[PDB]
Order: sequence, then C-alpha cells, then structure tokens
Amino acid sequence: ARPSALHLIFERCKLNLVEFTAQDVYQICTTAYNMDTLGMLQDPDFMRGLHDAFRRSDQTVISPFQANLIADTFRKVGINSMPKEVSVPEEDAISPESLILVLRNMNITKQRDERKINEVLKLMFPILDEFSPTQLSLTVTELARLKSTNADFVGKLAKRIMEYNDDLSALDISSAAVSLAYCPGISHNILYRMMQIVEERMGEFQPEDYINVLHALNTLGPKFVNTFRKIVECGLQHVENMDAVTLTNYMVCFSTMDYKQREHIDIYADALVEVATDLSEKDLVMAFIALQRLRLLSDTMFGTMASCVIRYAAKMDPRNIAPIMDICSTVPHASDHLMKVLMDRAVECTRILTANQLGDILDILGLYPPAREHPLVQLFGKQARLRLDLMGPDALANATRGLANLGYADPEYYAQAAETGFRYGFKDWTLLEPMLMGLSITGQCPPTMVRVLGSHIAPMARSMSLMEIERANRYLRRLGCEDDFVYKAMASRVLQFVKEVTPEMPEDLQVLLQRG
Amino acid sequence: VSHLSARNIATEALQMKKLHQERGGNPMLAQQARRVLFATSIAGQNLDARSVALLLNTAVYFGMESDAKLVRECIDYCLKNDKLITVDVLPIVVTACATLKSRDAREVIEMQAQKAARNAKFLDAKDVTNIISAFSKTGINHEKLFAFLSRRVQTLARVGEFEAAHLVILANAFSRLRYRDKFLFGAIARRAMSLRERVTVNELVPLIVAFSKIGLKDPKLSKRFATKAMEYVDQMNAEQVASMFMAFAYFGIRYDQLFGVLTNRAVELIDEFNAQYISTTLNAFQRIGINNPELFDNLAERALAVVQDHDARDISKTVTALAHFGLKDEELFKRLASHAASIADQFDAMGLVNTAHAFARTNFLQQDMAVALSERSVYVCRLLDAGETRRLLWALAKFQVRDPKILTPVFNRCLALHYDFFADPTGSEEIEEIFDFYGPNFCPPLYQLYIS
Amino acid sequence: SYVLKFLRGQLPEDLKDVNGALGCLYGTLPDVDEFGQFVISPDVVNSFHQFGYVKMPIPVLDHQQIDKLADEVNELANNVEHHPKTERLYATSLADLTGGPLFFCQGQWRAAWGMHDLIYLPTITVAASQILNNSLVRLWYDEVFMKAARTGPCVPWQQNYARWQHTKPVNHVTVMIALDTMNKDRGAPCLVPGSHRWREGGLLPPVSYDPTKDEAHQLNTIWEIINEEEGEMLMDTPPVTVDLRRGEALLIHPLTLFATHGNRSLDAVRCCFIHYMGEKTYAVQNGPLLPHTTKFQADAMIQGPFYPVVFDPA
Amino acid sequence: PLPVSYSPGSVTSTAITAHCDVLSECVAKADELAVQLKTQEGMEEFVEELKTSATNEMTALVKQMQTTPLLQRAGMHELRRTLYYTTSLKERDWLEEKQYTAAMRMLTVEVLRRDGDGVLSADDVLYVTTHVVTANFYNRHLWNRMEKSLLKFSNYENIDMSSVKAFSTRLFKTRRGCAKETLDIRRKVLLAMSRRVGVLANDFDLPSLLGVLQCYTVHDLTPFHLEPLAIRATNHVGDFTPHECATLAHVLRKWRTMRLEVCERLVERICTSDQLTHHMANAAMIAIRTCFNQVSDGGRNAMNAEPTRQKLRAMGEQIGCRLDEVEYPALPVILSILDVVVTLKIYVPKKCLQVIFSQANDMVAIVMEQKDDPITAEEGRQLQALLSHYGNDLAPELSQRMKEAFREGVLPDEAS
RNA sequence: UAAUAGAAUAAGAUAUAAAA
RNA sequence: UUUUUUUAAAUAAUUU
Repeated sequence: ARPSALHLIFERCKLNLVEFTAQDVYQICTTAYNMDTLGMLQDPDFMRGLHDAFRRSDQTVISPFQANLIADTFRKVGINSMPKEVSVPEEDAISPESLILVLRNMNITKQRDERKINEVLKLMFPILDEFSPTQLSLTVTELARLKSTNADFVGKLAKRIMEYNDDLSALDISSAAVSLAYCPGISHNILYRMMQIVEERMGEFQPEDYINVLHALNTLGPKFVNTFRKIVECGLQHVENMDAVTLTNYMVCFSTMDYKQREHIDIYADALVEVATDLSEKDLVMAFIALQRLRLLSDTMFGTMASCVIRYAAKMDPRNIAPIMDICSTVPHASDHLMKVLMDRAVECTRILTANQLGDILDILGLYPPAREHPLVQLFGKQARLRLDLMGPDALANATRGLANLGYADPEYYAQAAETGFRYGFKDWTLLEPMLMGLSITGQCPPTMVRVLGSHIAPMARSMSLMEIERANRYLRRLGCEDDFVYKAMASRVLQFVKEVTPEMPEDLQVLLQRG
Repeated sequence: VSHLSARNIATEALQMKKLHQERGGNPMLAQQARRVLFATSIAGQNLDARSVALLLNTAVYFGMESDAKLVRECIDYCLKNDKLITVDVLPIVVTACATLKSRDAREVIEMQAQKAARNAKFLDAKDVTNIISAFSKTGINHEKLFAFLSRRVQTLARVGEFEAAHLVILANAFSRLRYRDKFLFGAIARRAMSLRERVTVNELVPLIVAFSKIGLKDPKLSKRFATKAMEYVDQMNAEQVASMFMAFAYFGIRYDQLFGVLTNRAVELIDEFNAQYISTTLNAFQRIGINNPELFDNLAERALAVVQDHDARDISKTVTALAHFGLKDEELFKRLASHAASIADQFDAMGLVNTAHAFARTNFLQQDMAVALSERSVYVCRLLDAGETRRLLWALAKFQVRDPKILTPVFNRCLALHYDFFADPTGSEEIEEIFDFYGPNFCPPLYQLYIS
Repeated sequence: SYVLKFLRGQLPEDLKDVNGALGCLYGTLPDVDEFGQFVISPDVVNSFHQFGYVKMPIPVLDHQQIDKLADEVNELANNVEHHPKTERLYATSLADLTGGPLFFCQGQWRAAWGMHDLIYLPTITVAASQILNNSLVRLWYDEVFMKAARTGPCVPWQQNYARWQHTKPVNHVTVMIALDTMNKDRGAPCLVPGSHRWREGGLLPPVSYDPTKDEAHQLNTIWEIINEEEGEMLMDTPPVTVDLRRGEALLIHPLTLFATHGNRSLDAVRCCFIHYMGEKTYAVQNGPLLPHTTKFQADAMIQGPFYPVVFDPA
Repeated sequence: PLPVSYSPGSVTSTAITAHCDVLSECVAKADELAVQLKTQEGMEEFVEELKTSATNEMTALVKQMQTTPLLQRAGMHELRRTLYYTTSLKERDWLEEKQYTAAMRMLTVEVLRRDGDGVLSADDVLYVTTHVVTANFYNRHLWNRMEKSLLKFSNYENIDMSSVKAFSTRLFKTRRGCAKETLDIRRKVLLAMSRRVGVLANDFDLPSLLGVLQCYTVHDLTPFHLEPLAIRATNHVGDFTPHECATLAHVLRKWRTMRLEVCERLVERICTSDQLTHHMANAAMIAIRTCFNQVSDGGRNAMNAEPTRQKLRAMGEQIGCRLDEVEYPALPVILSILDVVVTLKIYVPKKCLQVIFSQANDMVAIVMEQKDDPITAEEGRQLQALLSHYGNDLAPELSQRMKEAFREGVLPDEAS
C-alpha cells in the first residue's frame, strides 16, 4: 500500500522524470537490499525505471564494487544489467592510481579485455619507479587474476617488489609469492629468489600466510621441494592445533611433492583425520584423494573418511562422484553403503552428466558386482546412446567397456558405437578392445563392419603380447572374420615368441597356427 | 530449465544441433531449441571460451541472426578475448561467423585466419581437417593460409594419419575453395588407395564427386575411380547413382562400360526417384552429351507423378534438359509450367532466365507462367550477365510482353553491358530476332549501338 | 533440393514464408478447443462500440516479454550496424541513413522474431475477432513508434481510415500496446469519445502538419477540421488522455480521432500498433496495396502470404 | 520510348561538374605549393586560405545535395568524381567528421538506388568498391551488394589499362593501416580483374610488372592467371635497378618460380650496385639458400649435384666478401645473414665479420642500457654461439656484455 | 564496507575453365 | 614411387 506522497514519488521515479546520480541509485539499492518494507524489489515497473536511470548516469564517480553491487541487485530481480566499461586514461589523466583502477574495474565487474590490458601496460612502464610499494603488490595481484601472458612485466614488478624486502610484511610477501606462482611464464630465477625470501621470515607466518605459501608450492612443482621441507619442519611444532583447510593443503603438497620422509606424512595425516569433520565438500574430496595417493588408507582411515563423506553423499556435486568412486576401488575395505548412496545420487543426475563423466562412472562401475542389478545400467545405456555424438575416443572406449562388463545387451547401441569409432581411427589396442567386447555379446555384425575391424586389427598385431593375441583371436572368431591377412599376421607373432608348434601347445593356438 | 547454468545450456544446445542435423529434422527439436536459446544471456558469469563458442554456434545454426542479443554478446566476447580462442575452438567460431555478414564478423574471421596462418605448422590430424572445413564454409580468399595447410596435410598424409572420413572432408573442403593443387589431390588419392577396404560406398561417392568438381584434367585417376566404382554399383542407392552420374559427367571422359551398368541400376530403382534425382540425372546427361531415349522415357514418366515435389531448381534443370534433347511431353510441360507459375517467387537470378529460355525455345507458350516470370524478372534483372540478359530479353520478346515497367530494367541492364552484349557471336541471330519485334522505337540508343 | 548440412536448421530469408507461429514469446499456440480461455467480457465490447475505444483489463504480456520486445525495437534502429532483413520492411525512417528524433517502422513482422509472434497473440486476436462480429481476422499491418528523450515530437490529429482508402469496406480495428510506461508527458494516447460516429461514418478533412512548432499548437489544430456540432460534442466531452502500463493494451476504432503527445521524460518512449481486418474485405483498384506485395484486380478478396489469417472461429 | 537512365561511367552535366572543377583547381594549387617547397609560415597561410575556400565549396555542395533533388538528375561520372573528392579531402584533413559523414551517406544511398536499377556497369562497381573500402566507410547493404556482385567473373573482362593501374596503385599504397575487416573484400577486387591483367601481360611496362606483382603479393595472393606476368620479368632481368632486384628475388621466391638460372642473373645484377645495403645482401643470401636447397643427391642429375653446389657457394662468396658496406637496422638481419653463411659454409673475410659484430654491439648495448624503449633470449643465445664459433677475438666487448645480459636477465623470452 | 577458480571432446555436395 | 617453403619489401599514376 502506497500513500499519496509515496505513490507520487513512485510515479515520478517510474516515468524517468528524476535525474539520478550514481550515488543516489546506490543508496536506494542499498536500502532495498537492507529492508523490504516498501516492496521495492516487488515492483518491476519501479526497478525497470531505476535501471534506466542507472544506464544514463556517470558511473565513474562510485567505486567499482558499488557498480558491481548495483548490477548484482538488478540481476537478482530479473533485469539484465552490466556496468559500463572504463576508458583508458589519456594525456594528463596519467597516474598510478587510475592505471590501477582500470585493472580493478576489469577485475570486479568481470569484463576482461586483452587490448585494454596491453594498452595499460604499455603506459605504466616509464613511471614504474614512482609507484609505491603497496601499489606494486596490488598490480601484481590484479595481473595474476586476469591471467595475463605478459610475464616479462610481471617479473619486472616482482624484482622491484623484492628490492623493498624490508618494507613488506608477511601478508604482502605471501600474496606476492602466490601471485607470482600463478603466472605461467615467469622466469625461474625470480621464482627461486622469491622462494628464498619466503624461506626466511618463516616464523612470522600466519595461517593465511601458510595457506598462501602452500598454494604457491603446490602450483610450482617438485623443483622447489627443498623450500617445502622447511615448511613441514616449521609446522611440526604447531601441528596439534591447525585449521582443517591448512592440513588439507599440507596433504595436497605432500602428494604433489612426492615426499619420501614418511614420519612427517604419518603425523600430519593423523592430525588431519582428527578434525576432518570440519572440511567442506571440496576439501573433503581432496583430502580423500591425497590420502589415497600417498598409500595411507588403512581400515580406520577409510572408515572415518567414509563416515565423514556420507553426509555430503546425499547432494554430491556431479564432479565429485567419480573421484570417490575410484577411491572406493583399489582398496580392500568394505564400502557398500557409500557405494549404494553414490550410485543412487548418480542415477538422480543422469540428465546433466557430461559425456566424460558418464564414461568415467560406467568404467568405474564396470566390474562392480552389485551394479548389475540396478536401474542405472539401463538409464546410462539410454543416455550413452543419446550422447554418442559428443563422445571422444577415450570416452567412447570407457563407456563401451563399462557397459559390456555390466551385461547390457543392445545391438543397436554397439553397432552405433562401432560406426562412431570407425569415424576416427583407433590409435591403441585399449581403445579398440571395448568395441570387440560389445559386438561379441550379440555375436553377429554386418560383414563390412567385420572387414573394417579386421583391417584395423591387422597392423596392431605386431606389438601385442600373447594374452592380447588370444583375446583378439577369441573376439574375431566370435564375430566370424574370414579375412586371411589378419590370421596370418596373428600367427607370425605367435611363432616368434613361441618358436615352432608342439603337441603341448594349446589347441586354440594350434588352430590359430593353421591360419583359418 | 532454470536451474541449468550456462555450461549445461551450451552442452544441451550442442546435443540438440547434433540430433537435428543428423537424425531427422523433427520440427519439435528445432522449435524447442529456438525457445530455449531465445531466453539466455552471457552476462555476469565467468565462462570458458569453448562454452561461449558452443552457444554462439548453436544459436547461429538455428536461425538466430546478427541482431539477436546472445549473438552480440558472444561476438563481443570473441572480440575482446582473442588469445583465449585457441586452435581447438577456432573452427567453432569460424563456422558460426561464416553466415553472419557484419563488421564484427568480418574482423573476427580475419583475426582467426591470421592466427591459423601462424600456427599452421603445429597442427595435428584433427585440427587440419576441422580448420580447413570451417574456412571452406565461409568465403575467404587467403591463399597463403591454404598453401600452408595443404603443405601440412601432405606432411601428415605421407606417414598415413588420415581416415576415410578425413579424406572426404579434406577433398570437399579443398574443392569448395577452388584451390587447384595437383600434389595435394594426388596425395589424398594415394592415401585412399593405401586405405583400401576402409573406404565404403558411402565414403567413396563424395570422393569421386569432389575429385570431379575440382577439375584436375587428369585421365589417369578418372579411370581408376571408374574401375573402383564398377564393383560397387549393386550396393548403391538412387541418390548415389545420381551422384555418380553427375560426377562422371563432370569428368568429361566417356566410359561406356560404366554408363551402361549405371543406366541399368537407375532403371531398376525407378520407383525411388524423387524430382531432385531426375533433375540431376537429366542435367548430367545434358552435360556429358550422350542421348539415351530408353532411360529418358522412364525418367519423364516418373517425373510426371512427383510434379508437386518440384522445386525451382529442379523445374529449371529438368525443363532445360528436356528442351535441349528435343523431347516432347505436353502433359509434363503443362504441369511444370503451372507449378512454376505457382512458385514464381522462388526462382533465383539465373534459374528464372534458364526456365524462360527453355520454355520459349520449344513452341510452348502459357500465360500463367509467362505473366508470373515476366513480373518476377524485375527483381533479378540486376544480377545478370550480358549473355543471360540477352537470353531473357529474347524469351520475353517471344512471350509478347510490352509492359514498360518490365522492359525498362532489362533494357537498362543490357545497355550497361553493351560491349559484351554485342561481342558474343553465338547469340547474333537472337539479336536480329529481338529488334525484329520491338523495333527501333523501343530504346533508340540500343538501336544506334546495334547499327554500329 | 539439397540443403547443406550446416544450413538445415535456418529460417526463410523473410519470416512471411514461415507458416504458423514460432515458439519464442509464449511457446506454441493453444489447441483448437483451448481458445475459449482468452475470451473477453461483453461489457468491454459494449464500451468499445460506444466510446470508439476501450482498454483491455489485463496486461497482455509479462515483463520479460516486454523487455525482449523493447530490445527488438532498439535493434531495429541501430543506425551504425543496420538491422538484417531491413529490405523486408514496407517503410522505415532510416531510409535516409540519418534517422531523427522520431523513428517509425512498418511491416516489421517479416523482420524479427517476437514481433512476428506478437501478431498471433491469442488475447488480442480473440478480442479483435469479437469486435469484428466473430469472423476470420487477417493482419493488415503493424507499426512501431519510438520517440527520443527531451526532443520527441508529437503526431497531430488523424484518422486511421484516411490512410486505407484503397480498401473498400469499413471493417477494421487497431490494437495499441505500450512497450514502455506512458503518460501525458511521454507519448500518451489522446482520443475523443464518440468521434467514430460524427460524419455518418465519414472521414474528416486531413489536418495541416507544420513541423518545428510547439506541441500546444500541434494538438490544438483540431479546431480547424471540425464543424460546429462536432465542436459542441468536443466541448461536452473534451479529448481524454489514457495512461498505459508496461504491458497494457488499448483497442481503437478506425474512425475515432487519435493523437499522441510529445516525450519530455529523460528516456525514449516506445509503442506498437497492429491493425486487424475482417474477412469480407475487397480492393478498389488494380495493383498492389503495399509496396512490393501481391497485386489484386477489381473487387478481389484480400488474401495471400502478405495478409495471413491469424484466427479462425471454426 | 523507354525512360532509360544509363549514363556513361567516364553530357548530362550539372553544377557538380563546376564544384568538382573548383576543388580540382584548389587541390592542384596546394600540391604545386607543396612541390615548390622542395617561408613555411607563408605557405601554411596560403594552405589555410585554400582549405577555407575548399571547405566553403564543399559546404555549398552538400547543402545543395541535401535540399534539392540533384543526385537523381545528375549523370554518373560526376557521382564518381564527387565520391573521389569526398573520400580524398578527408585524408588531407580539410573536412570535419559531420560533413564528411553527411556527404558519404547520401552518396551511398544514391549508389544503392542506381544498383537497384541495374545501371551500375562492370567498371563502376570496381571504382566504387576501391574508393570506399580504402576509406573504411561502412554501410552494410552497400558492402554486401558490392561483394556479391564482384563474384560475376564474366563481366570483368574488358577493363581498360588505366583503370587497372589506378585501382592496383590505390589498393597498394594504403595497405599499412587498413583495418582487418577491410582486408578480405580488398582481395575480391584484385581477383575480379586477375584474368584481364594476366591477358594484359605483354603490355605492362617493366617497372609496373613489379608494382602489380607486389600489389598481389602483399595481399597474400598468388593467382595462377598471373603466372606469365612473373615469367616475363625473369626473361627481362638486367633492365631493373639493383635495389629492385632484391624485391624481384623475394617475389620470384614467393611465386614458386625461383630456380638456379634466374638466381645467377639476379645475384650478378645485385653485385653490380655501387654500394650495397642490408636489403639486397639479405635477399641475395636468402636466394642462394633457397636455390642450394633444391639440389637432389639421388635424382636424375645426381652426379651433377656436387659441382652445382660448389657454384652456389662461389656466388655466395662474391656477396660475402662485400659485407662491410651495409648498415644493419635490426639484429634479425645480421642473424639471418650469419645463419645463411654458416649453414652453407660460405667463407667470409674477417673484416666484414668484425664490422658485423661491432654493429651488433651498439644495438645490444642500447637494449641493455636504455631499458625504456625487443631482443629475445633465443636470438641472443644464437648470436653468442655464432661469435663463439667464429672466435671471440673478433669483438671482446660483445662477449662480456652479452654474457652479462644473460646473467642479469634483461632479455625477455619468446613466450612473452 | 565488501573478490575464490575444477571439466579437455572430429560430419560430408552452390549450375565453370589446355600438357614429367 | 617422390618432387613445397623462411623479406620491414612501397618506384605504377592521376584529375575518377
């Protein structure tokens, strides 16, 4: 209900009859987001007028995040809005502050422009000396967020930052380290010197500093393992009380570095699984993966981690079903309940899984005994038949192998898979075996298909071992190939690795020997 | 559909396009995809280059023009972030921008052309074929990029890194661009010969069609193609029979042993012939020059039951081919004339002139088609050559048309190209017919040019 | 024929050839037995037949749809990167490549999505059919008006049927939809009650249009074309301005006097007209009624792809 | 009589003729003063008064073309010269943006209307396209119609000589700053008239034979129909100035025509120059390499392979001996010459080597010291290795400076 | 007053043209 | 059966 004065002001704002500056629209939007008494968000004819007022105003007065907030509060209602792009300063508008603001505007409002980045960099170089120490760190952070490829300027900035080592604090040092590690093309000399500086001032570090340093070392790689050593020694006296995210980062760095002093690994994992219940979904997934990769999943380890992950198992993200599914394999521990809940969740989201994820899930469930008697096999078969157009060779091989191992019988799907695999040739034997496995379930195929299959398998018989030779022979006999060049090629290899025939020789091989 | 993010929308749009351009054109999938893509926006969300390229491609494929918002937002993103468009999503962007004809589309296509020119040496088997096909979709004349890509294709094909589908795609892409290179096509033919049994009929017919279209004038490979195709006749479909008819008319060499078997197989499947197949076969017979009445009677009879299926192109080709060979079919001619009168607004610039001349050459005048074609000539006068303008003017004079609103455009066009108009000897007789009707009063300057 | 693999899903060069309606705004058209939901009350019909005009009680479009339609209108007048399918338009103010303070477009239903869809909108076509005595109703043509901010002009008094003299019988109606909130300070529609029955269903003399003059004189030129009795009826019932929301629709008789105000707000104002015509309608001369359209002869019934039948009471 | 409206492209004269004549006289006087220079304030005062007169004339012309229906009544050649002057006076900076756009919009409208009528001949299309794309004036319909009409190869058959040369020169001169969107349509012009130029092969002047070849090769176009144009040039070497020979060598290399017999004559004509520069020496080395790469050790003439190689090496040394007179602008020139001489094992005297290394020393020192101004790290590695191979006694300063550059890290990487 | 990231994947006819 | 390349190149002419 709008009284007379309120209604008249609403009408005046509705008719675009009032000139609004950026500050006033920001204040009104803040009031609306804070309090909903007058129903500002419930009048489309009012927020539409406010949006029209916002478009035709000078947005350069307010800070970048204020413009981003107005855009977000208009997007939430249902109006597609985007703050205007800032122009590069020209002539005397040149200053360090405006050149930082251009990057900040491009960062916050999600409007990345490589041409404007290049223009700004080509104009900030001469005055690099005038820059203050904090502005250098801000520029490094902004360039790291924008994924700029101009590693030379970032290196120059990093050198000028190192020249003021005394001025900078622990937080600035950590921010510079991580922002340098994120740039791909940075020279390794500057990286070595920056990690050397991080190596000292080690006791001053805070949990945020520890997280930044561990992120940088995970990004960098084994080449800096030595520095990481002094980190794990440094935290050996605080390990009994650390944040769960810090211990997860420690496990990730342990897995990446291929650390080999096992006592530190065991102590840190033991400290982690005490407070593992505080981890988010993503961090829990990565703790599980890192622990698996280090060969540390004992019985209690796996039990505790599975109990912690079963909570998020109800609403798992699609990207997180496959990794835990893999971890549940390759371990001799009971994980029936986790498997069942994960399979149910996988069934729930069968219409949003990409081709690669569907192939991975079918591969992981291929040999699972309790996965045959489930609706997932049929649902995933239909989904794979639909998605065969979007599947690469690896995804095709994975899905077809998983379906063949699961007992799914559908001749049309296997014929279509064989055609799609004939579109792009099979590079490896592992990429071709699933097609044979699928086609051998029914036991028949058109003669042209078996001829093309024989033509493909014939060159690959030169390098496969005896077991592969036997499997290929079995599949070819099941399909019914008559081509002689194949059988001849398979025969020769057999002889080379087995000299001449013998009564002892297996009958099938002896037949294979006859080049039927 | 609201809970789907932009990435899932892009994936499902690609799925819908793949289902529609391959497994039927169900008018339901197209309209659902149009409705979904009409209410999507890339605004305020961080997206990969591949997802934006997929959205742009699937939007443009479904009719969306260069005025739509989604298209504008994707084009702006492709302009601003150029180094994020790697060699994997270059073909998608180029294919999407092929049909869009504006300033931004031209700029993006040029930038991607230069990027592919620089990195032409580091591509692999998939990338060369995808990029060359995508650049064949758009009409561009970057010769240096084509030379680099052909060199890389030869280097890859020497070691044998191409399949049957790759060979068909490469042959069609290089034939569509009119890039005549003998070594590249020799290498493609040799790669197919090495493939041997891995090429089936469905992957063999387009190879022959493209190899004939490029026009290498090499009689060594035409005979080999004919011999290879001679074994596969019994497995062919009617569309494939018409395709080889057209291809071996394009080659220009006479192979009687092949033409006889092709004719027998075409007669066998006479009930499966549509109007397009009949028009293609008659055009191929006109081009090659052979005169075979036995097949012609069956083709004409089957064309009589599918009159309603005829397009403008099919009517034009069929009527011209029938008139060249001097075949008389009064019922077929009358039905074709009426149908052409019904769809007179579907004739292109040259199809109209060919149809009118073919109808006028034989003594068959019908007012229904005459009025429609004469009225439609105004909108195609401006896209005509000198000889085509002469043919249209003669056909119009045969129809006894005197409306100035029709005759002013054609006279203007023939006056603008008078030199080539009066320098073609084969039409000289036609000239003396035209001014035998209109007389010196009609367009005196043309008469003064004629006297000189 | 053979359509290339990458051109299978495209639309015709002009949307006239598209039979039916695309699903862009409101999805697919309802079934044959589902057209009774959009019927209008008889009192609205009586109000139209009495006043010569009426307003539909409910907005005909959701706000997202109005946003999309406003985007289409904005793109129809780009003037830097001209609209595709601009050559499919009956007339445009950008034919001089310069534009101005007033942008008017005609026949845009063959140019853009949504605008073509809006023609077959059930809520308005059923109402217009009810006004036209439950007959088949065929689109006559559309129109788009866009007035710039702080300088937008006003179109003076006019009669719609004055522009359709080439059409024989008086069987028409107009539906005007607001694409932006309108008021007397931005392009509001001002109509005279009971003016469609003044000259025994006749046409008043055309008004004198003198541009580059204030809005007051442009709207006051009405005292020049009317007679004494029309003056008395004017004095009893002075012209009324109608406020419209972002989606509200207004039905107008072809013969009622009609004007729109100027635009003095701080943003451009948009509105769209669509004229609807009854089945029993003939031509008077020989030739095309509109530029580059199918030509008729003597008193021929008006049909073809250029005047599609949008609704059928059977 | 039919109301035809066909006017010759190059009678029906209006006041546009007088206005364009006045503009012609003013432009001619301004160019005459500009030549007369070779009193700057005085000549700039006269230029100011002449540009004022031209601005007044064009303002009157645009007012007339706006108010009265003059474009329909005028002929066609007047339209051509009006387009020429409107597109030319903007580049000379005598017109404002608003007036330029106002004139060009109506010129485009009139041209589109006449195209719709069908009067546009086969020469007017080329003229309009050439004089519109080079000014980068955009109108969607005009550009699309011109591009679509330039694919009717049958019309463009009997173009005159002067039209061919004028269009080629106009497209050639303004190539540097062209926007990307303008490039593609440019090519569609050159290939529209490619067959006519190919037939016109025996009429071009020797100098022009190079202008047309360069105009085609800069727009990365090497059509088959232009093949005789190059061949004649190969048969007419010796009439070219020595500087032109380097460009000829590059062109012939890019047309897949360069062979040994023509390479010998090109190298000989190069060596006849009074004093060499970087361009001719670099071109000669590139030609020697590309001709040495063409000998097969197991072909039909395999037994003749080795002597030919020797000959090439010999004609390398003639160029290699005179390697001190040139002035290298950039390091890649030096690196290319040195790669050519090292790979092919040409012998070079020590004096030219010392001159080369001393010249490179100043460039690397400037790059190291200024650091404010693009020598990559791999190029520097190559230069260091080359100096080490030929001996560090040639330039002791360059070795130490160059090693210090490696130590500090001034030189960026190729990825950046 | 306001800043956190994951995925690697291929469809295919526009009515032309002289020499190991 | 096999035959292909790696410059910053700038000198045409006109009243269009």
